[PDB]
Amino acid sequence: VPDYHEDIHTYLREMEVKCKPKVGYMKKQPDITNSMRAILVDWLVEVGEEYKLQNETLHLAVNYIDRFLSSMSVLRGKLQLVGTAAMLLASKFEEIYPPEVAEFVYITDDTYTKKQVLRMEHLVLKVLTFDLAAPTVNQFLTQYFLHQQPANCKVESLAMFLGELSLIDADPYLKYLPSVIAGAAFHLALYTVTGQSWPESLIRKTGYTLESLKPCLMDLHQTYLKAPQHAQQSIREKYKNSKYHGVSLLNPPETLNL
Amino acid sequence: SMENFQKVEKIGEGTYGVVYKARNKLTGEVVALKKIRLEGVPSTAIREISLLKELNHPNIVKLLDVIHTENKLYLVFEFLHQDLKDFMDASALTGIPLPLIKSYLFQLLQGLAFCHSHRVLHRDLKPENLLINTEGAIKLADFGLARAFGVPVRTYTHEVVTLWYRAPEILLGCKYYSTAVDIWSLGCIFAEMVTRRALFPGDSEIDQLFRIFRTLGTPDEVVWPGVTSMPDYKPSFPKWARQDFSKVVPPLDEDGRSLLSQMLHYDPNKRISAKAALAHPFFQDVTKPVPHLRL
Ligand SMILES: O=C1N=C(NCc2cccs2)S/C1=C/c1ccc2ncccc2c1
Repeated sequence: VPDYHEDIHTYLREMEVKCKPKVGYMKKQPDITNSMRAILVDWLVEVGEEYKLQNETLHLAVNYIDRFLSSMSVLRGKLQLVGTAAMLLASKFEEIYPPEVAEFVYITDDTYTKKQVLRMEHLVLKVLTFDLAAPTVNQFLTQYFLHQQPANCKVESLAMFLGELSLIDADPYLKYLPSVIAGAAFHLALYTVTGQSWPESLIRKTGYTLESLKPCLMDLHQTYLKAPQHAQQSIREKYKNSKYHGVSLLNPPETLNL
Repeated sequence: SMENFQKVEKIGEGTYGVVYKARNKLTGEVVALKKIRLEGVPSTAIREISLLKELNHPNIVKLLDVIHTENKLYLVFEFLHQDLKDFMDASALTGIPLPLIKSYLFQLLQGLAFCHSHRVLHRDLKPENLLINTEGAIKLADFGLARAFGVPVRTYTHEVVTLWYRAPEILLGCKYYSTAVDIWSLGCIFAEMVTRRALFPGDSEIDQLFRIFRTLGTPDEVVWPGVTSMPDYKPSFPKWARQDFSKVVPPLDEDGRSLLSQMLHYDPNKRISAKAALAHPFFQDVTKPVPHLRL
């Protein structure tokens, strides 16, 4: 635990508020829906799997898209282009070895040209005013993981799985901050695997009580229970892999006793 | 908009792009312009802009504007006077007094503490990337090689940092490195300012390591737990004794030697943080002396 853990947590809490997308933007979108966004985010999950990208890169891309769509109307035939440009930018930001532009053009089944992707990258950058270092659910989770007594790999992968599922459904997860989703996902993962709850040390670090996380927790518990029946399945498929300790094969709890 | 700027001269090339001196025709403000010609927008530029927009501190170069056009990208910075490498090249042997060095190090540690507190690793701290003004200020510049790190860190890009200023954990290939790498660089720079020559001027990775070992001793398990298990550690490494810091940096006082020692500790988590270094007795009498004006 470095000399900067507290400073960083505090800073990320400030920045998550400033980086927050507009909660009700989908209503103001004339052509796209939450369902269409769910299809996009599920597809980005596949792209991340194909090119072995960091989960963080995935979380960053989704943040960029939601912020972009918070001020920019996009026709349905152009949503994937926005998504491709966002994944490219997230990759340049976060990855040691980003996939090349030509590789992003390839996984868009040649719907778009290289020039289009490049021009969309420029526009995304303009709209986001080059502000790409956004806090994510993932960034809060890795901080929360340091409070395990002791560390449990299955809990870690389950938390990341749950937090990843929240990316798919703008309704309702758009209203929740990354730090809150991470708290809900960590508690839910901790409960499912060990039986333990949101720990006291995190209550004191975050200022979040079980009660304060309850709204998000109730939603996340439901997404978890309904996950096998969800239209989008790439995250469950992903989290079957031994790399994530096959946590999507684990049984969700029947009740949380809140 | 580039209309309001009149370019004066080319200064050089950074981590990426080319740096020019320019003047705002309307305000009179002298600025530095970092031009990039447009694989899309480079990772280095994306990182520098995003992070430098977040970082507002007296000892971090101020990014004033981003001029974003179809074929060219300009970053607009405040212009200061000169980079530290040029300052040292322009300085006579006695030209950089200890009080100025102490002031510069104090300020660099402030700038770095700020970076690290805001989850940013610089990863290219060397004299060329440090800028001085005529009033005694020094600032971190060129964040092209920087990145936003996580808590705890993942494995990031290997072989980072200009060779002479590169920490032993990078050289020995450790899976993880973090904030400690920037402190190592600053320590090398500290010694360089005092002695007026680079501390470890290696020409290859092994030469770099062997130079470090001859000054600080060859690390073993006692000084650096886990060192013998590190990927690029070799049991055939020659054994050298650590030397007295009175001999490594002769002009330096007892407090100075103490601080340098803590900045060049082998073990990254025993190595002093920028935050903790600000309270070191070396800075008890720190002022803000003014440098000479020679270019
Ligand atoms: O000085 C800068 N250096 C950068 N990267 C490496 C280089 C050092 C010298 C030439 S290139 S980016 C940068 C911006 C900048 C801002 C203010 C300045 N004031 C005076 C002199 C150079 C300046 C450069």
